[PDB]
Amino acid sequence: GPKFPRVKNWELGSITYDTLCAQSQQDGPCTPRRCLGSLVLPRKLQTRPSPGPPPAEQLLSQARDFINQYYSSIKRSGSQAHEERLQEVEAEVASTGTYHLRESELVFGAKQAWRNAPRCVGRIQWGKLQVFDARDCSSAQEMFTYICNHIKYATNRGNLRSAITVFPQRAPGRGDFRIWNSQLVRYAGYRQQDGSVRGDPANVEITELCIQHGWTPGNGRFDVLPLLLQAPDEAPELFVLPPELVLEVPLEHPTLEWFAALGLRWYALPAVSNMLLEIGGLEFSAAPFSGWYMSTEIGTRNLCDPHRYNILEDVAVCMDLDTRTTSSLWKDKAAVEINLAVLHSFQLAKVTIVDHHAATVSFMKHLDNEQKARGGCPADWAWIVPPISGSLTPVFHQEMVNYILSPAFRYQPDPW
Amino acid sequence: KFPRVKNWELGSITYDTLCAQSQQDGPCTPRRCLGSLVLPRKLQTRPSPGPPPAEQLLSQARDFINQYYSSIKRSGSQAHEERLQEVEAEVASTGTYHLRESELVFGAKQAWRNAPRCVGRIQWGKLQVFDARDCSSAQEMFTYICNHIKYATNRGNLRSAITVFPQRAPGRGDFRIWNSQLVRYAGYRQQDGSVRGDPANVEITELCIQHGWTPGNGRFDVLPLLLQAPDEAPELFVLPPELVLEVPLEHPTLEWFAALGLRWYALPAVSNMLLEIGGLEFSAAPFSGWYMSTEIGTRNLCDPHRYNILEDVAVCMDLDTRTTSSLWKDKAAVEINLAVLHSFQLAKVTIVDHHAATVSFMKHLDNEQKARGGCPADWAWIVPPISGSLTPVFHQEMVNYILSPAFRYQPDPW
Ligand code: HEM
Ligand code: HEM
Ligand SMILES: CN(C)C(=N)NCCC[C@H](N)C(=O)O
Ligand SMILES: CN(C)C(=N)NCCC[C@H](N)C(=O)O
Ligand SMILES: [Zn+2]
Repeated sequence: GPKFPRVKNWELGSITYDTLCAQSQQDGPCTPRRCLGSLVLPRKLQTRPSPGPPPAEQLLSQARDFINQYYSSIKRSGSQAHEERLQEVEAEVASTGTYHLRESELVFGAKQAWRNAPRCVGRIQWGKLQVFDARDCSSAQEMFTYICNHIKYATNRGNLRSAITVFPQRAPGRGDFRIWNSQLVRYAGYRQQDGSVRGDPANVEITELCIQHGWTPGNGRFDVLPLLLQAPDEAPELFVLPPELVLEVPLEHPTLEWFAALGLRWYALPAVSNMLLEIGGLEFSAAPFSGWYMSTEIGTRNLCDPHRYNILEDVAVCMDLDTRTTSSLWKDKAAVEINLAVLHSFQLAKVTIVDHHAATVSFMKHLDNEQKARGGCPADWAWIVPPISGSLTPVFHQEMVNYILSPAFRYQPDPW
Repeated sequence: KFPRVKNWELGSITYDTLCAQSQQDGPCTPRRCLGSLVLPRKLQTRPSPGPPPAEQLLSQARDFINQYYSSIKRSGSQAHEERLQEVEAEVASTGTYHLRESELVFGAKQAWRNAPRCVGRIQWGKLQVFDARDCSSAQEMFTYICNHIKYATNRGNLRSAITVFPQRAPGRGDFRIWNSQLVRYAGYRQQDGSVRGDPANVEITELCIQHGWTPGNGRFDVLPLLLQAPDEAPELFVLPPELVLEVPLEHPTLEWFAALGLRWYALPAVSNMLLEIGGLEFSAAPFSGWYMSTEIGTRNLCDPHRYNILEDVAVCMDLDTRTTSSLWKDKAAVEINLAVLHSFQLAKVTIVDHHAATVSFMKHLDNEQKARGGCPADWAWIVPPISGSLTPVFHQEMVNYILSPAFRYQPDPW
């Protein structure tokens, strides 16, 4: 039939064709010889640092393309405003080598970048995003206020609201605005004498960076790390977040009275801060965004992963399961109760969270919406399916096509 | 060129150089990845309008022969050079050639080894290859199939085996087993759009009745075989009940579980895939080993479009089916997978849980890293349907490609 990828849902037997991928202008890791689609960081979703400004011709084509998407989103394609804005963009690039976005253009691109994110299962909310323009920001101290305002608005005392704060874009012949941290709120990871790690092993390097930068450490599993904010050409400055600004949730179990005694907990606000936001060829090296958590990110990955908190065995012992044999499914049983504890704790603390069932069910609805809207939806299957109960969720049985659309959230090298 | 692969749990890194030997193409391109698709019309070995080009068959054959003589270390000897001569001579004159029993045995083991969607590949060298190329009727196929079943089953101590029927010929129809597996349960489409039995087997159950089978009305009725000899109508053959070992499901602690009447067969034997060795294609080559517990407890019994028992079990467990946040599905699922493992263990029938299986797969990836420089794996198929991150494969980046010999998908004969 049609010349586009055929996609099937094995649960419903329904078929769809992805015409949207034809719009992709950025290559992926795969080739007809082999699939590199399971790699987290292939050198195809990562934007290396441009020490030199992008070739004026390449920037122009990305700019022209973005503007067209903008005017198209407002239904004025081919209009005088459209042709004038295009003229104004190449004019800017002509004399300055770069250009700047209008306010409403930034809002559009940021929402599109999220909408374009293949690894996000929460894209059904893509239209509801608070874009805080912080392109005026000129100091590391100002970055702190902006971030503090972001956390305040986004947190909204448990009734979380999606938001992003965009700092000045990459300017040739000038340093980047970078947030050294991976997320705004992160737990410290202390490298012990015996080699082990107290806290979160994932955050070991940054913790050692904060220390080297004057931070006076603690010695707990759940210590919130300070921010390491960097303004153009200046070394990073350290800023400590006010405790009242960081909402956390103490984990307890609905029935297992002893779970509370484990002293486990997690922060309520997930805010990625190390990713690059690329819009029309313009790069925004510092542009933290946040929304809310899906229960499995905390209860399964953060808490149960071998290279993270690794609490599966401890909880199994407390549940008195045969941890000596795999066929007892002690890992499956503890993980279930751990995920249930996260849900219960967040629901009790009136903080926003969504479980993996509801989450994926809403993504399917997002998929139908997008099929009608753009004729497809770029999705990364491995990241869309939850880390537990995979086939129990509707997305498992949904084939998916993955490709890179712009605007987009890309990975970038560490500033150090 | 060579993909850098990484294990996020151990921080280890490896470079896959085995993918360079891939000659067959997948569905992916630089524009978009199609790796999550079960069967693109591409890889599929569909029928043809004549004899393959001799240039290609010859090169696919020479490569395979080179592979075989390399396996037995005689790479270069006279036996190698003469086997190549024999193949060149036969392809040139007949437009085809035939394999020796030893080579076929090597090929079948190398097909399994090359299977990207197989998690049990650590058992790859342990395979009983029954040569059935001297078969000329559906009736003979049946006898061969029963022999395979009785061997593989082995009173519960399952053994991996494969029966290879006559290859495909440019001048005639194919030898085919219409069923997707030798043992399957019937799916009868009831009046109200409903489905009694296994829904995934509705079409094949219908075909059996079209060809004169007297059906039942149980949720677990074993289907008869539809074996097809070249250019002939398929024939119906009912498997002897004593040959088909089935396991009644019960829970170690939940007494009411047994009362649900659930049960599952012991032998998982795929009969609809095509085995390709050195350019030759074997359209009927059923293979079997043993189940990984998730295949039955999660997929077969819990998939929405299968037996879909999730809710019923939850109700029996008296769980909160009102909200998704009570994780009732996850809870019911775990007990079902537990009942399966307990049942196959109680019945002295070979089974492997996903934790055990995936750990052995990690070991296998390692053996293969030193052996061939890599290992084709389909991450989506390797990672179990439940508790994915709880297993080591989840944290392992994988490279997927097509190596030959290979098990490929093929059209339905009807
Ligand atoms: C509103 C609720 C949202 C939910 C529940 C949600 C959920 C998720 C989940 C489960 C992941 C997987 C992360 C992992 O496994 O490590 C993810 C990834 C992602 N989300 Fe969303 N998301 C939401 C909001 C947002 C917002 C507001 C943005 C951007 C404006 C966004 C951008 C992304 C991106 C780019 C990724 C990919 C991260 C990566 O490549 O590592 N998400 N999201
Ligand atoms: C030793 C016991 C074995 C175990 C535990 C095992 C397990 C598995 C599992 C779990 C799958 C995925 C099935 C699915 O999701 O539907 C699979 C697929 C596969 N296995 Fe293995 N396997 C074993 C033996 C074999 C043998 C003996 C062969 C062939 C000689 C083989 C060839 C394959 C092939 C070709 C597939 C792909 C099937 C498809 O595409 O539908 N396996 N195996
Ligand atoms: C609102 N966003 C972006 C998210 N829900 N998740 C982003 C990654 C969070 C990470 N898995 C974590 O658990 O920290
Ligand atoms: C011995 N082989 C290859 C297997 N273990 N499985 C093949 C597929 C069986 C199917 N998932 C089923 O549930 O019947
Ligand atoms: Zn791919």
